[PDB]
Amino acid sequence: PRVVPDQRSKFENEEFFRKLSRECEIKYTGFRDRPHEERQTRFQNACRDGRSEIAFVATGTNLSLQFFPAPSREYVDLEREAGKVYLKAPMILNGVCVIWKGWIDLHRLDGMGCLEFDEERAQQEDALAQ
Amino acid sequence: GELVRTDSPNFLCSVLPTHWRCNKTLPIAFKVVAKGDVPDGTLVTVMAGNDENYSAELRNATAAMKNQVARFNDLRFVGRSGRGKSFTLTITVFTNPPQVATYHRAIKITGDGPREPR
Amino acid sequence: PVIPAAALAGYTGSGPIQLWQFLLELLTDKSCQSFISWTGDGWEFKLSDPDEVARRWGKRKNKPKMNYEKLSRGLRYYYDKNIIHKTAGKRYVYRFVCDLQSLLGYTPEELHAMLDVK
DNA sequence: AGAGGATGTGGCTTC
DNA sequence: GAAGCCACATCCTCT
Repeated sequence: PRVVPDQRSKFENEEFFRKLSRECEIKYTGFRDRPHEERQTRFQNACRDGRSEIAFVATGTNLSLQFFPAPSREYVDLEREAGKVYLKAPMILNGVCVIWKGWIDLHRLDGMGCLEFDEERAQQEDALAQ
Repeated sequence: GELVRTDSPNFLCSVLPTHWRCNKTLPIAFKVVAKGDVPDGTLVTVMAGNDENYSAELRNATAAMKNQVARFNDLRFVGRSGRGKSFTLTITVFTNPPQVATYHRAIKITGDGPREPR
Repeated sequence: PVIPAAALAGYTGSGPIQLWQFLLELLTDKSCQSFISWTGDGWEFKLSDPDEVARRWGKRKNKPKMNYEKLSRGLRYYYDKNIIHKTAGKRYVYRFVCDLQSLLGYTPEELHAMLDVK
């Protein structure tokens, strides 16, 4: 059971998701015990690799992000607004296929982000379960 | 095997103390068990946080999956959760795509931890 | 008591005095020069009589069992907090690494002269 | 001699 | 007063 049957409702109802749908404040959690200089080079270089550790400050819910489908100019974007990074990555959170969307300031190492259901991947996965 | 349900329908985890001293080894080794089928070698990582600490400092929060079991060797909590408040565990099984199972109000970590009243 | 060591170090009677503030209080008392003194190199000092320092430390802390063994463990806890470091190679020689000049208001040369350290 | 891990202890402050 | 936060005090293993 990689996913929950009521995949669509579980996301449109449960508080856990509703409070994470809005444009909540996010932040880089990586190496919080090191010089800011280092946290910057680590966060960016890691993004170019398609991964990063981001957590929703407000709720405090951490998440390990994998910027890939299933190097990737589409997901990990570094164009829009020089100095920022508009990352993106899917995942199965609590039996609910979703996608993570947000941005982070290459200097402040934080920003905003949110979640959203994944019609397609949810469908596919819901099939594997039959 | 004293397991407990997680926020994901595909994962279970061992029981954790309700209160514990930071940087202190746990009474029982933490484990993550997959209901479905996960390929051996798959990495599993743990993370924690809440309103008072957006991301707690952990030690050895990484483990490899083997026979549907990820044994965390000496997982410790360094970051504190706050007076009365608890941590929200975020387990992540690195598959493609990666699966994540949370566990709210999992454990409370403080300086002294469990301690008789004076 | 050339100058108010513990006083300028932050100590304000509130709660127990800290080990580093205590040692400073001894290093500024011309009389305690026989068992503890400055080496003349910056804020580096050496306990010429570890047992005597421990005894007084114990006495000021009401911990009679206290001995240099226990006291040195207190100093080693300063290594990370960057308050006092060890001088590698020199037996019983340590060094304040915090900003004593700001706290005390005097420079090493000045305090040495004042304390008539030879 | 000395580094540092584990765990308990008493003073004090905040809830 | 309980429940946190600190700075040790004790004991020990290893080099």
